[PDB]
Amino acid sequence: RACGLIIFRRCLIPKVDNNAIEFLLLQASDGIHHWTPPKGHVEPGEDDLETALRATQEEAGIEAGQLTIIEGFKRELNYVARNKPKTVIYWLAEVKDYDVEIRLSHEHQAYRWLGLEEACQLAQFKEMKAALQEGHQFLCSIEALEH
Repeated sequence: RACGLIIFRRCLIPKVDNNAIEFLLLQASDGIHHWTPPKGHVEPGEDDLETALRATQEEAGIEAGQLTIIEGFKRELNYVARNKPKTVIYWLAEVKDYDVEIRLSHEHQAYRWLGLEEACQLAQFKEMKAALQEGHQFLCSIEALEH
């Protein structure tokens, strides 16, 4: 069981920014080099949201002071990969600074910041695509309520 954060940043130059929201995906070092948001396995007695925060620091180098958890969104993914069951729980979090330094561990070899459509295409896997679409939809609905 793993927990992570769908990490996004806002792109606020309307004359040129194609996507007002970009999502962070990390490419795995091993296997077929999947692309996912930051995530990591739970620890005995650790709260699932604290696992997501810790795994984000470990996999992406993003520290808690650099993030803001967006309340109201959570998405649990259950799927089979390589004949093995996987559960991942994601919350949603915004980086404070567009230019936040991404530092990978040995587990990942690259990262991209992408608009929703391209994030979906790179993520490829249907439940991850759904989770990102749903995250984006949630962010738009909040912005409308605040607007």
